[PDB]
Amino acid sequence: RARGNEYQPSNIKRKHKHGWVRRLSTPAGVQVILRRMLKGRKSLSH
Amino acid sequence: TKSRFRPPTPEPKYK
Amino acid sequence: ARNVLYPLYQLGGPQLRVFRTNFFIQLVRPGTAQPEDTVQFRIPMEMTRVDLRNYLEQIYNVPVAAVRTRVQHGSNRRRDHKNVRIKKPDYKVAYVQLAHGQTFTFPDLFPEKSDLRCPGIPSWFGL
Amino acid sequence: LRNRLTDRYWRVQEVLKHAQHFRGRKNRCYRLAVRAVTRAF
Amino acid sequence: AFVRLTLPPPKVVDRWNEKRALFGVYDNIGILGNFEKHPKELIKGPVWLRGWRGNELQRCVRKKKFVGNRMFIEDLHNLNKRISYLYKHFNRHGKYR
Amino acid sequence: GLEEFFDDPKNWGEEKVKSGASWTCQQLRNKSNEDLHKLWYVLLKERNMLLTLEQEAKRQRLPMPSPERLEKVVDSMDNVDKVVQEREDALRLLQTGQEKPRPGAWRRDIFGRIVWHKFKQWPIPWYLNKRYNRRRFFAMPYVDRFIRLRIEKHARIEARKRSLQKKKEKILHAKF
Amino acid sequence: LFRRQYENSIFTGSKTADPCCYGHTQFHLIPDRLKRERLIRQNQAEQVEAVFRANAIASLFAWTGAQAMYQGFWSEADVTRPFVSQAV
Amino acid sequence: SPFYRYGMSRPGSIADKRKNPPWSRRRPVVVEPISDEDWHLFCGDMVEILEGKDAGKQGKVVQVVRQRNWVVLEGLNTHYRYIGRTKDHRGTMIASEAPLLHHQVKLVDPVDRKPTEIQWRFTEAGERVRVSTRSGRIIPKPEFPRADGIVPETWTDGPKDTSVEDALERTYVPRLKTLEEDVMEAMGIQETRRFKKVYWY
Amino acid sequence: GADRMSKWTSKRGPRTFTKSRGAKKTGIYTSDRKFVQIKEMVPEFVVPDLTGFKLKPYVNYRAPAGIDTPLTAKALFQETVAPAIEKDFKEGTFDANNLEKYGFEPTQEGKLFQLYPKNFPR
RNA sequence: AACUAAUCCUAGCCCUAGCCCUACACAAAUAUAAUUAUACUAUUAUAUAAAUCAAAACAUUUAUCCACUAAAAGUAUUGGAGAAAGAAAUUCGUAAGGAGCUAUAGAACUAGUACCGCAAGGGAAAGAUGAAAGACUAAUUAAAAGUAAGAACAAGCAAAG
RNA sequence: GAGCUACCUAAAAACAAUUUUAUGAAUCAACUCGUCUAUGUGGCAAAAUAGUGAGAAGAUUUUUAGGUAGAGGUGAAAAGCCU
RNA sequence: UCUCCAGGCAUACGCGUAUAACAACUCGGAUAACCAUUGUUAGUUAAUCAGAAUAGGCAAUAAUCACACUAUAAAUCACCUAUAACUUCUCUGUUAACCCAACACCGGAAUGCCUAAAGGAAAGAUCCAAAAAGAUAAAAGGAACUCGGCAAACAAGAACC
Ligand SMILES: [Mg+2]
Ligand SMILES: [Mg+2]
Ligand SMILES: [Mg+2]
Ligand SMILES: [Mg+2]
Ligand SMILES: [Mg+2]
Ligand SMILES: [Mg+2]
Ligand SMILES: [Mg+2]
Ligand SMILES: [Mg+2]
Ligand SMILES: [Mg+2]
Ligand SMILES: [Mg+2]
Ligand SMILES: [Mg+2]
Ligand SMILES: [Mg+2]
Ligand SMILES: [Mg+2]
Ligand SMILES: [Mg+2]
Ligand SMILES: [Mg+2]
Ligand SMILES: [Mg+2]
Ligand SMILES: [Mg+2]
Ligand SMILES: [Mg+2]
Ligand SMILES: [Mg+2]
Ligand SMILES: [Mg+2]
Ligand SMILES: [Mg+2]
Ligand SMILES: [Mg+2]
Ligand SMILES: [Mg+2]
Ligand SMILES: [Mg+2]
Ligand SMILES: [Mg+2]
Ligand SMILES: [Mg+2]
Ligand SMILES: [Mg+2]
Ligand SMILES: [Mg+2]
Ligand SMILES: [Mg+2]
Ligand SMILES: [Mg+2]
Repeated sequence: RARGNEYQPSNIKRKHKHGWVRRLSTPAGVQVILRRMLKGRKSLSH
Repeated sequence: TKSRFRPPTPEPKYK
Repeated sequence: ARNVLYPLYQLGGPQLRVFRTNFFIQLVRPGTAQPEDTVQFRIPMEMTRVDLRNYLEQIYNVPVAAVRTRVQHGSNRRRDHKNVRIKKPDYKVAYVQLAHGQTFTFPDLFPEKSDLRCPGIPSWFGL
Repeated sequence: LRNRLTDRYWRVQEVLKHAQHFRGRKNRCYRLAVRAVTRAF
Repeated sequence: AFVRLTLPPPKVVDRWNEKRALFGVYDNIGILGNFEKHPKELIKGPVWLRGWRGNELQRCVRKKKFVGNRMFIEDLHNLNKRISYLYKHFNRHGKYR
Repeated sequence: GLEEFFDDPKNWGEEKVKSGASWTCQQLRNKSNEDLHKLWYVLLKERNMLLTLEQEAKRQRLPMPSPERLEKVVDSMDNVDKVVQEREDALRLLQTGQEKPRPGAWRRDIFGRIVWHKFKQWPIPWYLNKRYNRRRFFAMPYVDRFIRLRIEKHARIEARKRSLQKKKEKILHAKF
Repeated sequence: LFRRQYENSIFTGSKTADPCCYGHTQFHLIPDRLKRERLIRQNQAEQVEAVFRANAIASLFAWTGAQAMYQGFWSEADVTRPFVSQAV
Repeated sequence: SPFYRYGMSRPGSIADKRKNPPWSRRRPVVVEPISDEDWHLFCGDMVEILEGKDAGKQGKVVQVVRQRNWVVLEGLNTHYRYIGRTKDHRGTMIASEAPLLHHQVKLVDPVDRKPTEIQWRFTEAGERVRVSTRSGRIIPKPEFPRADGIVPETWTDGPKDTSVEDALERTYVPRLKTLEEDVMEAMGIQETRRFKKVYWY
Repeated sequence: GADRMSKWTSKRGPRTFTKSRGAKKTGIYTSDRKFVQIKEMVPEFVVPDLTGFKLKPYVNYRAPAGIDTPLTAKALFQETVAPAIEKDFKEGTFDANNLEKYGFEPTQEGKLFQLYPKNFPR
């Protein structure tokens, strides 16, 4: 069919997957935050 | 094919 | 009061008194058409409709029969010279219906109340 | 950019000054004039 | 090409300032001073290349030896990669064998 | 009443309004707490009126008469806040000696930084509170590498600033 | 007073097939929030009797209005015989 | 901001917003830093023009932009411009003063009209005063109207203004009671309940 | 495609997602989804009587301001408690145990307005 | 006889030297779907670095990656004894500057921003008057390609004699 | 990285009329799918449009949240899918 | 006012001021008028709509108009026993032509009710060329076309491998 519309926005899905609490759950996720703080990013997560 | 673009900056010129 | 700590209340606690208040409010002319009794206020976002009733009745000695409030979303669409969105501050609008048949309308502030024949030759010269 | 050629203007002029009487882009473009001039010489 | 439409400012050098006037003094401190100090000891520069010269690969390794333990993580990482690139160049490439 | 929000009816429609000087911090100190409590509400009503008037000017797209009045009132209210807080702060030091009014402690987050933690009011002790035992005030070894990098990043930034100031002195001495 | 879109219903308390279609009297109970003492504290003393008037006008018109539709009268065809109902 | 040029218009006016837009990146001005103690030029002081169009003409300082080390003298170093120009009318020609750097002017001996250099020195009372390098003398600070334009002595008490005596009145009584405890006693509020224990953490 | 830079507020998200704008709570939610307001949790503004008040928002320019001296604990002690102790010391009627006689509070517990931790707002 | 344009100098940067640190930012909020004033379900890094690459393949192996300068010494040793690797004993030592960059350069940086990706993440571009703009924003230039001023006139690598 | 897609768990929703009967049966919409031809081809479209076709009470379609992750996952096996 | 077309009003998920008036006429709409664009000012008002105390004891008997009728795939807190508390209105959502597709994209998008009472406009002015695309009509013949009855048809029937 016609591709390009994979993104089907849902705030509950978004926040669970890439949210603050989700990132802090695992050390591998906390190290994602730690690098982002090093670079200077405006937003560390969703 | 590839894809990249540039912004139309507001460019206020009133000096 | 805003940006201050409210003591935690447990059964049998004293009444909470705020002697000096951080909430400052402004009365605005209605955008739409409102009933004569209804009065509009812009108030700090941390103020409750209950506080406004107490706020007006005690500080201003105004009888209030009902209060209704809403939270207004400020625009975040305008971009500056660096293409950074500017956010218009969100504010709280309060609708206050006066009591005892009292009537109020916003006052109207600010009652405010050559020589064609000789073209282009300097007229200073007498010659 | 410690060292850059500040006199490349005159190097192009040497080739171009021998191409003014030509017709077309060869009289004004160095990539095209230079080839035209060598045959002329 | 394009060239400046105005002359740049004149550059004036004072050749009798204190640094230029006394340049070179004490270069013979050793032979004329009973060899108390070698002239190499008068050089002001990086600790790892005062009185020493070598090619970049040698220079890279020498910088590591003196201040390898006092370097920043990113700088040390780049130095290690710079050494490994030079090693394969000087020891595996080049016209002559 | 509601009329207090608007200014004196006569003053409406005048380009400029005369205003006295604002209250200084030293003068407020001489006043007793009774006056400070009373004075605050007097200023509060003044602030509301000017906020009411200034906002109305935007609707009419006309310049506010005597805009300087609001700054004087706001500065006066801040001075009253300063005096009262200073009086209370001194009393706390005498009776207790604690520097700050609210309890807090120096603690480390999971991101390897020292953060001043402000305490909150709770109805149960900390060891029985299951929301407190989700917050973490310690760091695992994996934050060790990132801790050093912040030291170096700040060290780089500090070094550049010192060098930059040195150049600016050179330009000044060359100029003069 | 807000707006929603749900089913419009003209119901007299019973379907059209019911033999009993007219009305005699209605009994309404004012909710606790609207009782006399609560209104006084809220400072809306005048509304002590206004609450009664609002319910009487609203409910009786709905009941009588629904009755007319059962007899077949609607907006264009005005009611020939007035419809009367009571409420307490 | 790093890119902000101070001009002649008072900051925050329409002129200063027009000259310095947020995107301005004009070449910085290099100004010889001058210590607060070092500066000796103040509004109202008569000074003499060392060099320029009006060199040797004494004038009165009327403005000091210390950010640019500028001193502006009334009616001197003055060029011409049109004020109030409109589409209908040309306007009124006026002569506008231009800023002068400090080193281009000198202060004047109070008694005698000469450009006497001065040095900062204390007095018996301890107040800092400017003293002439030669013919040592005390040049008083020149009284000048305030920028806001309000005149204290002629100011007349009006509504919303406290009387001078009332402001001077002192009624604070030092006591180990907070404002939260003084008001209740004065206002007669009585409360006998006490807050329950709270576990701060 | 979600905007990461805008603040997360209750206007956004589904119906279920809600949060406050910072308004202080004034009641309790009991079982069966019933709200029960508590009068004590509702702040009460203590407003003084302004009759006969001689202070207005603005001050006269003529009035001269004084020297700023931030109040310090030592200064307050000298004014209030020192004179009592000094006179008592001459009379000899002073002891360490009765510092409360001059106004000392051993513990803030039992005070309506606790100095630390503060139990009263501005 | 000019349009498009071009000219420009300081914003900052780079490498050293010296130097551990004691820049941990009112008040309020945030680990809940972060930045939502109070109880519910409580909270905790990792077993040996691999491979590319070299040995003209590849399979043991392959400097750095992974403890003071100089000398002993590329020596003794180690190694499909091949490519290659490589000591020690023992001697010696008191240790603010620029033949750097100047807006396609120097950092990616005016900014980790805009923009792009669900996310990890990737990642820009540009500015230029004067002492004074409370002097109607200067200048400066047959100057790039591109046009115009001024379409063309049998025949041809467009020129040369 | 499973908001696309393969699969699964949980909580749910849609199915008119007609004939059979008592159903992975029939005619045929909504709805799901994508046999054929034509146009399009930097297109409306990085897979569409116009017709024509298949299923349409079921191994049915759809909605919401969650789970399975690359030495792997899923697979009515096309080495098909996993932005 | 006339001519003609036939998915429309709400809800959820989503989006985040694109809503509305005024003023501008640089930019955006692939052109104009007008604004969806720029700037300023406004806006969405709920006890009913929507969202967010403790310890025990014990449940054989679907749904389908649930009666009849059968079947098989076997199918949605309450009520008690005791303890504790005895009179409350705060907070948040509410606008729009809107979302996923770089786009004012002939595409994708769930539920409720209804099918015009709601919602809309295929043609900027011209002109009648070839070629190309689509629709309709056909003297006689009736697959003689073609790899093949592909496409089309006033046909849409029958049998076979
Ligand atoms: Mg995509
Ligand atoms: Mg989907
Ligand atoms: Mg090999
Ligand atoms: Mg091979
Ligand atoms: Mg650069
Ligand atoms: Mg760059
Ligand atoms: Mg040209
Ligand atoms: Mg010829
Ligand atoms: Mg899912
Ligand atoms: Mg499958
Ligand atoms: Mg059916
Ligand atoms: Mg399919
Ligand atoms: Mg079929
Ligand atoms: Mg079939
Ligand atoms: Mg079927
Ligand atoms: Mg197969
Ligand atoms: Mg992919
Ligand atoms: Mg609009
Ligand atoms: Mg208009
Ligand atoms: Mg378009
Ligand atoms: Mg607009
Ligand atoms: Mg509401
Ligand atoms: Mg409800
Ligand atoms: Mg709506
Ligand atoms: Mg049309
Ligand atoms: Mg046409
Ligand atoms: Mg036909
Ligand atoms: Mg025919
Ligand atoms: Mg055939
Ligand atoms: Mg066919």
